[PDB]
Amino acid sequence: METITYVFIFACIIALFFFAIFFREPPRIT
Amino acid sequence: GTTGERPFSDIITSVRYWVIHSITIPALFIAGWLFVSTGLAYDVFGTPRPDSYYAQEQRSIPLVTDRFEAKQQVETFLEQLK
Amino acid sequence: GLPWYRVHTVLINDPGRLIAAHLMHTALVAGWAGSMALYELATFDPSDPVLNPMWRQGMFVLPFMARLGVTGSWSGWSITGETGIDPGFWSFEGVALAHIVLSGLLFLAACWHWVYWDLELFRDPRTGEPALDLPKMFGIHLFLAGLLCFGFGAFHLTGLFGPGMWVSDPYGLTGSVQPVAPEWGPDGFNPYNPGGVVAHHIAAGIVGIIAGLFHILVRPPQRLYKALRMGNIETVLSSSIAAVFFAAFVVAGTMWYGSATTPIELFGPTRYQWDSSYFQQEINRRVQASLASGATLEEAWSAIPEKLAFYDYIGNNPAKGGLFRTGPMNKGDGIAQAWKGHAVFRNKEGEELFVRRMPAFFESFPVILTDKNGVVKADIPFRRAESKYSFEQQGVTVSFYGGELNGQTFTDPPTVKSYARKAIFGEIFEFDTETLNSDGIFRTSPRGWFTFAHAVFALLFFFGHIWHGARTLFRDVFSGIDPELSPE
Amino acid sequence: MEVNQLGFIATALFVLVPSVFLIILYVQTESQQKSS
Amino acid sequence: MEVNQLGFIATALFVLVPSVFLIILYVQTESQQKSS
Amino acid sequence: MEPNPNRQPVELNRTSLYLGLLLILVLALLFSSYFFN
Amino acid sequence: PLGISGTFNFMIVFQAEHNILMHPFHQLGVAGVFGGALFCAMHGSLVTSSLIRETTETESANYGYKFGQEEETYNIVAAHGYFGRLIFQYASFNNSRSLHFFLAAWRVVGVWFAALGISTMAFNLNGFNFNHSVIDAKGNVINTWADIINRANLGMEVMHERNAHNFPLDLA
Amino acid sequence: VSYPIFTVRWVAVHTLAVPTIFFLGAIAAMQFIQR
Amino acid sequence: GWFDILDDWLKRDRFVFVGWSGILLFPCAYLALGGWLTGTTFVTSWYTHGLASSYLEGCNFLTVAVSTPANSMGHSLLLLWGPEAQGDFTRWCQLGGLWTFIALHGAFGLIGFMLRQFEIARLVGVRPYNAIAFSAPIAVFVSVFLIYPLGQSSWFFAPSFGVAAIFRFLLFFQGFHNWTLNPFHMMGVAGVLGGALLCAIHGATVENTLFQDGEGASTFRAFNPTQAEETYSMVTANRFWSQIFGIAFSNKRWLHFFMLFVPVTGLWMSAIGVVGLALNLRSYDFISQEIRAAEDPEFETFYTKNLLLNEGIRAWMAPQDQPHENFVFPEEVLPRGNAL
Amino acid sequence: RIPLWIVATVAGMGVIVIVGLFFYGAYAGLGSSL
Amino acid sequence: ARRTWLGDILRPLNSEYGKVAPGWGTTPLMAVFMGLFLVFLLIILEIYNSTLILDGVNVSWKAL
Amino acid sequence: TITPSLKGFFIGLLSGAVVLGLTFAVLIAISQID
Ligand SMILES: CCCCCCCCCCCCCCCCCC(=O)OC[C@H](CO[C@@H]1O[C@H](CO[C@H]2O[C@H](CO)[C@H](O)[C@H](O)[C@H]2O)[C@H](O)[C@H](O)[C@H]1O)OC(=O)CCCCCCCCCCCCCCCCC
Ligand code: CLA
Ligand code: CLA
Ligand code: CLA
Ligand code: CLA
Ligand SMILES: C=Cc1c(C)c2cc3nc(c4c5[nH]c(cc6nc(cc1[nH]2)C(C)=C6CC)c(C)c5C(=O)[C@@H]4C(=O)OC)[C@@H](CCC(=O)OC/C=C(\C)CCC[C@@H](C)CCC[C@@H](C)CCCC(C)C)[C@H]3C
Ligand SMILES: CCCCCCCCCCCCCCCC(=O)O[C@H](COC(=O)CCCCCCCCCCCC)CO[C@@H]1O[C@@H](CO)[C@H](O)[C@H](O)[C@@H]1O
Ligand SMILES: CCCCCCCCCCCCCCCC(=O)O[C@H](COC(=O)CCCCCCCCCCCC)CO[C@@H]1O[C@@H](CO)[C@H](O)[C@H](O)[C@@H]1O
Ligand SMILES: CC(C)=CCC/C(C)=C/CC/C(C)=C/CC/C(C)=C/CC/C(C)=C\CC/C(C)=C\CC/C(C)=C/CC1=CC(=O)C(C)=C(C)C1=O
Ligand SMILES: CC1=C(/C=C/C(C)=C\C=C/C(C)=C/C=C/C=C(C)/C=C\C=C(C)\C=C\C2=C(C)CCCC2(C)C)C(C)(C)CCC1
Ligand SMILES: CC1=C(\C=C/C(C)=C\C=C/C(C)=C/C=C/C=C(C)/C=C/C=C(C)/C=C/C2=C(C)CCCC2(C)C)C(C)(C)CCC1
Ligand SMILES: [Fe+2]
Repeated sequence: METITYVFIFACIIALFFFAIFFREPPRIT
Repeated sequence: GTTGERPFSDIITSVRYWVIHSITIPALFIAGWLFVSTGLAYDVFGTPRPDSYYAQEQRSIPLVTDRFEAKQQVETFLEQLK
Repeated sequence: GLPWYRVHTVLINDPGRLIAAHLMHTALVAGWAGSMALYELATFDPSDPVLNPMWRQGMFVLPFMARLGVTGSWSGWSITGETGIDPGFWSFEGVALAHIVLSGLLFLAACWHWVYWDLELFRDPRTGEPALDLPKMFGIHLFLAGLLCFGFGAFHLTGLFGPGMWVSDPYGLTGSVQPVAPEWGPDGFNPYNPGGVVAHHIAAGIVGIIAGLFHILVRPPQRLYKALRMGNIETVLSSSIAAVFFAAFVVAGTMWYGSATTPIELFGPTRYQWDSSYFQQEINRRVQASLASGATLEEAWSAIPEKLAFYDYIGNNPAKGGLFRTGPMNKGDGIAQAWKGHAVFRNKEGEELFVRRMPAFFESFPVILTDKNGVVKADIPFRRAESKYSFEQQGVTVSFYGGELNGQTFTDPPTVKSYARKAIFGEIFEFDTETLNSDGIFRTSPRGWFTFAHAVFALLFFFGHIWHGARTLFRDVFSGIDPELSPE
Repeated sequence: MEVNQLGFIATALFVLVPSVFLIILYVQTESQQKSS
Repeated sequence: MEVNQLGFIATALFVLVPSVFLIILYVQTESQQKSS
Repeated sequence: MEPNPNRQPVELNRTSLYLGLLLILVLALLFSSYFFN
Repeated sequence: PLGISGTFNFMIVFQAEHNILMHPFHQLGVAGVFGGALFCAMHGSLVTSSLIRETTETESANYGYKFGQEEETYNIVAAHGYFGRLIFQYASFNNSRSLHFFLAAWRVVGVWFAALGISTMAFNLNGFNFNHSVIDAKGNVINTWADIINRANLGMEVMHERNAHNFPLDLA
Repeated sequence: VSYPIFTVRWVAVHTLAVPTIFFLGAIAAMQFIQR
Repeated sequence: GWFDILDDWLKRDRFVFVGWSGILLFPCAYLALGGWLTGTTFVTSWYTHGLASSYLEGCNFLTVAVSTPANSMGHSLLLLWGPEAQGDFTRWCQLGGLWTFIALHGAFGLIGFMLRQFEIARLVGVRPYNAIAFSAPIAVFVSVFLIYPLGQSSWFFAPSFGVAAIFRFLLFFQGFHNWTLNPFHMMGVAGVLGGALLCAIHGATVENTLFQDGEGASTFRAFNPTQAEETYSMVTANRFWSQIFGIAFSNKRWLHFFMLFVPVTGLWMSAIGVVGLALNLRSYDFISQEIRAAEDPEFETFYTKNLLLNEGIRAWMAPQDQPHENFVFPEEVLPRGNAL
Repeated sequence: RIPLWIVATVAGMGVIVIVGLFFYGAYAGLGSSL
Repeated sequence: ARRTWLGDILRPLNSEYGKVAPGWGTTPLMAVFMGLFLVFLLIILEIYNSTLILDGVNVSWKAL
Repeated sequence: TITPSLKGFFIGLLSGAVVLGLTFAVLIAISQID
C-alpha cells in the first residue's frame, strides 16, 4: 500500500518532467 | 567610486614604515615570546603546565562539580594538586 | 498578473476590508479553540488523575482551561478528582460551546466589514483619500490592554472577582485552582512564585492605562515618524512581529524550564526534574524519616504516594520523545495502571546495589548495577564469554517494597535481570498497552510539544520581522533601483 | 508492515491540496484570453 | 468503532477531487474579465 | 455595494506552476516516509 | 550503496576507517561547498539587490526583463558601490567576468580536492590522527579534543559489519 | 597632500597587527616547551 | 546640530565604513574574534573536559578549541563578575566562560553586522535583500549555539568552537540524535549542496557564454566596468542547456535570485531541525521498521544496519565525552562484532 | 620608495619560516606523543 | 464614502492622520524609559538565570 | 539584600555604563572635530 504511495509520487514527478520540458513556456527573443 | 584615505603601497613601500617598525615589530614578537618564557601566560590563564596537570599519585580529573561554590573546587583541586 | 504572496497585500490601504480580515483570522482562531477543545474533550479520560492526568493522554489545549480555573465538566467530574460539585455554565463544555458561538458571530461581523467596506470613519477629512491614524490609534488599543491586564490582575486571579489560577507544590502534586495574592516583595520575580504573577498584571495594567492615555494624547516626533515611516501601516507589522516572536521565546522558556505559568501537573513534568533525581531524593527523605521513625522498610515505601513515584519515571521526562513519534505519551509505555514497588537490587553477598539510570540522551542503554559507592558489582554482558560481573555469576537478586509487588522478592536470573533493565527507567510500573495498543517506545509530553511549537514558530517570525521591517523601510527601492547611476 | 494510519490522508492530502491550489491559479490565469 | 480503513481517503478524496474540478472550472471562467 | 478599486488579478504562469508542483511532489515524496512512521 | 540511507552508511563507516573528517582534503571540500553555497546566495543576493527599475508594486518585479535583453538588468556599479563598502571596498568585484568566474572555480576546485580526498584515502592515506599525541611529564595522557573524535570513532569501528570480521585487524 | 597617520582605517589595521605579532611571538616561543 | 554631527561623521565613506551599526558590530565582533583566538593560544579547557585546548598546552590548529562550560553550570551566562566566577579572570578564564562570552558577544556581531548590511544598503539606494539572506546564518547560529544548548542540559553539550572539537559536534549528533536521518537537516544539505552547484554553475555557465569583446588571451580585462552591455549572451544560454539538460534559465533577475533562495532556505530548514534536537525531539524513530525489527531477526535494512553504528558511538564515547557523569562501562557491556 | 616586491618576498619568507617553525614544533613540540 | 452611526461617533480619533509633534520632542524621555527598561529584563533574566541572588528568592519549584 | 551576587550586578551595570559612556563621549568628540 504505502509503497504505491511512494511509487505514485515517484512517477507523477517523472511526468512533471514531461510537461515542464516539452510543454514548458518557451524563451521569446524580443 | 571616489576614494580618498591615506594609500597603502605608499607606506608598505615607505622608508619610514620599515624604520619605525623594524625595531617595534619584533618588539611584539619578542614580547609574546617573553610572555611564554617567563611562564606567566600559564598563571595568566590558569592553563596548567605539563609539569602539573594531574597530581602525582591520583589518576582522576580535577572536574568542577558545583557551579556556585566552583571557585573553591578549583582551589581544593589546584590545592592537593602539586 | 499579480503573484499570490502579493495578493493578500490587496488592502494595505482600505482598512475597511482589512478589519473584516483580522475580523476573520480572529473568527477562525476562536473557532479552532472551541474546536479541538471539544475534541480533546471528546477524549480526555478522568478515570484517574493519578496515573492518567491529562498530559499523558496527549492533551494540549485542555491543560489551560485549568490554569485559568475551569476544573470541571458538566458531567460531575473534575481534574482534581472532585465529587458532587459541578461548575456553572462555564465548564469545559461551556468554554468550548463558548468560542464556538464566538467565532461563529465574528464570521458574520466578518462578512459585514467587506460589502460595507467604505465608511466615513475610514476616510480622512483634510485628505482626499483613505488614511488611518496610527500614532494614536495604537495608544488607544494599548489603554484597553492594560485596562484589561489590570482588570484581570486584581479583579480575577486575586480571587476577588472570579477563581484563582492553577497552583500547587512539589509534593502530591496536590494542585488546584485557588485565589492568589499579589506579593510585590522581591520574590515576586521568582518565576515560580505564583503570587509573583497576579502582582505583575495588576501592576503592568497601571503602566498600560497611563501609556495609552499618553499615546492617545502626545504626538510622535517628526524625527521618528520620518524614521519609523509611521503612517505606512507596513511598519506596524514589523513593529509587532518583532514582539510577538519574542513573546514566543518567552513562552518557550517558561514552558520548558519550570514556571508557575506552566504547572507541573497541567503540563508534563519538567525534563530537568529527572536530570537531578529531584523526585527520588525528595522521596528518600520521606522514606528515611518514616524509616528512622520506627517503620518496616515495607511500611516505609508503601508510605510513599502513587503520583509521586510516577514522577520519578523517566518515561515522563519530556526529552525522551521523538520528532515524529506521532502521539500522546500513552501509545508509548502504555497506560500507567499502577506502581509495582521500589526495586532494590541485592547482591548475593547481601550488599545493596543501584541501577545506574539512563541519562535523557540515550534511547539505548546497558544496565549496570553499581555498589552504593559508584563501584561496579553487576551488569548484563554483551561479550558474555569473558563476563566477570554477570547477574548469574554474581547472584544478583531483587526484592520489592511498596507498590503491588510489595514484600515479594524474585530470584531467578531472568526476571531479576528484566526488572533491572526496566528500573533503568526510574520507578518500575504496570502499563496496560493492549487497550490503546502501544508500541513500546516513548513520546513527549504536552510541555514537550508546546515548546517545540513556539519554537520553530518564533524562530521563523523573527524572519518576518526582518522581512517586513526591510520591506517597510525600503518600500522605496522595492520597485526598482532607480535607472540613475554613478554617484558614490 | 505496521505503519501509521494517516499515511494516506497525510501524505496524499499533502499532495493534492496545495497542488490543486497551483492548478487553480494557473488555469485561472491561462483563461484570461478565454483560452483553456 | 471498528470501521473500514479507507474511510478517510475514500469519503474525503470523494469530496475534494470532483469538488476541486468544479472549483477550477468556475474561477477559470470568472477570470475571463481578469477579475477573481 | 460600490466596487472597491483594489481588485488586481492574480498570477502564476505556465512555468511557475511546474516549479510549484515540483516543489510539492518532492516534499511529498520526502516526508511521505516519515508520515508513515 | 545506491539509496538514501545507504550513503549515510557508506559514510559513518568511512569516518571510522579513515577519520575522513580530520582529512585536509575533505576540509578544502566542505570548504568550497559551504562557500559556493554561500556565494551562490551572495551573488544571487546582490544582483537582485541592485536589480533596477521596471515595475509597480502590484506587478512582479521579476517581470522587468525580456529573454535576449541586450543590456543586463542589474546596476553593477551601484552594487559594488555597496558591497565593496560593506567592509573593505577592495575585497569586492567590479569585474563581472572575474566574479562569475570566482563562483565557478571555488565550488569546482574544492569539490575536486574532496573527490580526491575519497580517492586519496581510497588507498588508505586517511585523515590526520592525534590520538595520545598530547602528554604531560609522567606521561599521564591528556586527551586532545581529537581523542573524543577518535573515541566516537571506535564506537563506529567496533560495530560496523559485525559478523564477517573474523580477525583482529580491519585490514579492509 | 598630507593624510594623517592616525586614520579610522588605521586604528583597526592596528588592533590586529599588534596582537598578531604579539601572539606569533608567543607561539614561536612555545615551539620548545618540552617536558 | 548634535546628533547629526555624530551621524555626519561616522556615516561617510572613509574606507572602512563605520556606522550607527558599527557601534555594536565592531566591538562585539572584535572581542569575539579575539575571544576565540586567545583561548586557542593560551586558555586551557581542562577544568571542564579534562581536555587540552590550547597551543600553549601543546594542542595544534585542528586540536585547539575554546572549550564549553562544565555540566555543573548549565545555562548560567557564567558572568565574569557573576557569583560563579566573581571577576577572577583566571578562574573565570578557567570555568570556561570565554564561551558564553565568545558566543554572546558574537551573537551580536551578527545582529550588528546584518544591520550594517541594512545601513550601508539604505544609504546606497539598493534593496536590503542581502541583509535578509543573512538570516540564513543568524538562524543557524542562534539555534545551534544558543537554542539547542538552551534546550538541553548545559552550555556544555553546545558546539565547541573548535576545529576537531566541532567535528565531535557532528558524530555526537549522528550517534545520539541520529541527525543524518532527519528530514529538516536533509533540506539543510539539499540547500547548501544544491546551492553550491547552483553557484559553481552560474559562475562557469556565465564565463563560457561570454562575448569576445576584448582583444586576445585575456577575456578578464575586455569587460566594461563603465556601462550596460550583457557580457554573457543570455540567448547562447538557454539554447544550450535547453538541449543539454532539457531546461533553460530564461531571465537573470530570477536566476540571480533563485540563487539567493536555495541556501538561506535550507539553512532555515536546518535551524528548524536542530530546534527539534533542542528538546530531544529527534528523527531516530522509524517505527514501521523497528516494530518488525523485533520479530524477523533476519530482516535488515541499511536504516537499522546504520542505526547500529550509532548505538556503538554511544557506548564508547559517552564515558569520556560526558565526564561529569563519571560513566563506567565494564569490559563486557561494550557492544562489538565478532572479531574486534 | 623601497621596491614593492622586495618587501613581499622578505615578508613572505617570514610566513614560510615562521610557519615552517610551527611544523617542526609539532614534532618535538609538546604536542608530539613522546 | 459612507458614514453612519459609529462612523460619525468615531470620526475624530481617526481624523488627524499626519498629526505629528514638532522635531525630536518627546524622544529623550523615551530613551530614558528605554534603557531604564533594559535593566528590568536583564535584572529579571539574571535573577532567573540564577546569576542574580536575593533572599527568600531562590528560584526553584520550592516556593511556598 | 546586597548579596555578593547582587553587588556583582551593580558592579556590572557600572562597567556597562562606563564602556558605553566612555565610548559615546569620545565619539561625540571626534564627530565634533569635523
Ligand atoms: C529566531 C530569531 C532569533 C533572533 C536572534 C536574536 C539574538 C539576540 C540574543 C539575545 C538573547 C540571547 C541570550 C539569552 C541568555 C539567557 C540566559 C538563559 O538562558 O537563562 C538560563 C535559565 C535556564 O535555567 C535552567 O534551569 C534548569 C533547572 O533549574 C530549575 O529547575 C530545577 C529542577 O530541574 C530546579 O528546580 C531549579 O531550582 C530551577 O531553577 C537547569 O539548572 C539548567 O542548567 C538551567 O540552564 O533560563 C532562564 O531562567 C531565562 C528564561 C529563558 C528565556 C528563553 C527565551 C528564548 C530562549 C530560550 C528558548 C529555549 C527553548 C527552545 C525550544 C525550541 C525552540 C525555542
Ligand atoms: C498549536 C500548536 C499545537 C501543539 C503544541 C499541538 C500538540 C499536540 N497535538 Mg495538535 N493540533 C493543532 C495544533 C497543536 N497541536 C492544530 C492547529 C490542529 C488542527 C489541524 C491539531 C489537531 C490534532 C489532532 C487530531 C491530534 C492532535 C494531537 C496533539 C498532541 C499529540 C502530538 C501530535 O499529534 O503532533 C504530531 C507531530 C508531528 C506530526 C511532527 C511532524 C509534523 C509536521 C509539523 C512536520 C512537517 C511540518 C511542515 C508541513 C513541514 C513542511 C515545511 C515546508 C517549508 C516544506 C500534542 C499535544 C493528538 C492528541 O494528543 O490527541 C488528539 C491528536 O490526536 N492535534
Ligand atoms: C509597551 C508599550 C509601549 C509601546 C508600544 C510604546 C511605543 C512608543 N513609545 Mg513609548 N512609553 C511607554 C510604553 C510604550 N511605548 C511607557 C510605559 C512610557 C513611560 C511613561 C513611555 C514613554 C515614551 C517617551 C518619552 C517616548 C515614547 C515614544 C514611543 C514611540 C517611539 C518609537 C519607537 O517605539 O521606536 C523605538 C524602537 C526601538 C527602541 C527598537 C529597539 C529595541 C531592540 C533593538 C532592543 C535590542 C534587542 C536585544 C537583542 C534584547 C536585549 C535584552 C537582553 C539584554 C535580555 C513608540 C510609538 C517616543 C515618541 O515619539 O512617542 C510618540 C517618545 O519620545 N515613549
Ligand atoms: C504575523 C502576521 C503576518 C501578517 C498579517 C502578514 C501579512 C503579509 N505578509 Mg507576511 N510574514 C510573516 C507574518 C505576517 N505577514 C512572518 C512571520 C514571515 C516570515 C516567517 C512573513 C514573510 C513574508 C514574505 C516573504 C512576504 C510576506 C508578505 C505579506 C503580505 C502578503 C503576502 C501574502 O499574504 O501571501 C499569501 C499567502 C499564501 C498564498 C499562503 C501560502 C503560503 C504558505 C504555504 C501557506 C501556509 C499557511 C497555511 C497552510 C496555514 C497557516 C498556519 C499558520 C499557523 C501559519 C501581507 C501583508 C508578502 C509581501 O507583502 O511582500 C513583501 C511577501 O512577499 N510575508
Ligand atoms: C536578529 C537580529 C536582528 C536584526 C538584523 C534586526 C534588524 C532590524 N530590526 Mg529588529 N529586533 C530584534 C533583532 C534584530 N533586528 C529582536 C531580538 C527584537 C525584539 C523584539 C527586535 C525588535 C525590533 C523593533 C520594534 C523594530 C525592529 C526594527 C528592525 C529594523 C530596523 C533596525 C532596528 O529596528 O534596530 C535594530 C535593533 C538592535 C540592533 C538592538 C540592539 C541590541 C541591543 C540594544 C544591545 C544591548 C544588548 C545587551 C548589551 C546584551 C547583553 C547580554 C545580556 C543579556 C547577558 C532592522 C531590519 C524596526 C523595524 O524594522 O521597523 C520598520 C523596528 O521598529 N526590531
Ligand atoms: C561555512 C561556514 C561559514 C563561515 C565561517 C562564514 C563566514 C562569513 N560569512 C559572511 C557573510 C555571509 N554569509 C552569508 C550566507 C551564508 N554563510 C554561510 C556559512 C559561513 N559563512 C552559509 C550558512 C550561508 C549560505 C548563503 C551571507 C550572504 C553573508 C554576508 O553577505 C556576509 C559577507 O558579506 O561575507 C563576505 C561574512 C560576514 C563577516 C562578518 O559578519 O563579520 C562581522 C561580524 C562577525 C562575523 C563577528 C561574529 C562573532 C561571533 C560569530 C563569534 C564567533 C566566534 C567563533 C564562531 C569562532 C570559532 C572559530 C572556529 C575555529 C571554532 C563571513 C564572516
Ligand atoms: C528525482 C526526481 C524527484 C526530484 C525532482 C528532481 C529535481 C530536478 C532539479 C530541477 C529543479 C531546477 C529547476 C530548473 C530551473 C528552471 O528552469 O525554472 C523553470 C522551470 O524549469 C524546470 O526546472 C523544468 C522541470 C523539469 C526539468 C527536469 C527534467 C529532467 C530530465 C533531465 C535529463 C537531462 C538529460 C524554467 O524557467 C523558469 O521560468 C521561466 C518562466 O517560464 C523564467 O523565465 C526563468 O527562465 C525560470 O528559470
Ligand atoms: C596556502 C595558503 C593559501 C590559503 C589556504 C592556506 C591554509 C593554511 C592553513 C593553516 C592554518 C593552521 C596553521 C597550522 C597550525 C600550526 O601548526 O601552528 C600552530 C598554531 O597555529 C595557528 O596559530 C593557526 C593560525 C591561524 C589563526 C587565524 C586567526 C584569524 C585572524 C588573523 C588576522 C590576521 C590579520 C602552533 O603549533 C601548535 O602548538 C605548538 C605549541 O607551541 C605545538 O608544539 C604544536 O606544534 C601545535 O601544532
Ligand atoms: C529524496 C529526494 C527526492 C529529495 C531529497 C529531499 C529534497 C528533494 C529536498 C528539497 C526541498 C528543498 C526546498 C530544498 C532546498 C530548496 C532549494 C531551492 C534547493 C536548491 C536545489 C534545488 C531545489 C534545485 C537545484 C537547481 C540546480 C542544481 C540546477 C537548476 C538551475 C540550472 C539549470 C542552472 C544552470 C544554468 C545556468 C545558467 O546560467 C543558464 C542561463 C541556464 C539556462 C542554466 O540552466
Ligand atoms: C580575548 C580577549 C580580548 C581580546 C582579545 C584579543 C586581542 C584577541 C586577539 C587577537 C587576535 C587578533 C588573534 C589573532 C589573530 C591572528 C593571528 C595571529 C593569526 C593567525 C595565524 C596564522 C598562523 C595565520 C597563518 C596564515 C594566515 C594568516 C592566512 C594564510 C595562511 C597562513 C598559514 C599564512 C578581550 C579584550 C575581548 C577580552 C579580554 C581577552
Ligand atoms: C452553525 C454556525 C456555526 C458554525 C460553525 C462553526 C462555529 C465552526 C467552525 C469551525 C471552525 C472553527 C473551523 C475550523 C478550524 C480549524 C482551523 C481554522 C484550522 C485548522 C487547522 C489548521 C489551520 C492547520 C494547522 C496545521 C495543519 C494544517 C496540519 C499540520 C500542523 C499545522 C499547525 C501546520 C457557529 C458555531 C460559528 C455558530 C454560528 C453559525
Ligand atoms: Fe550574476
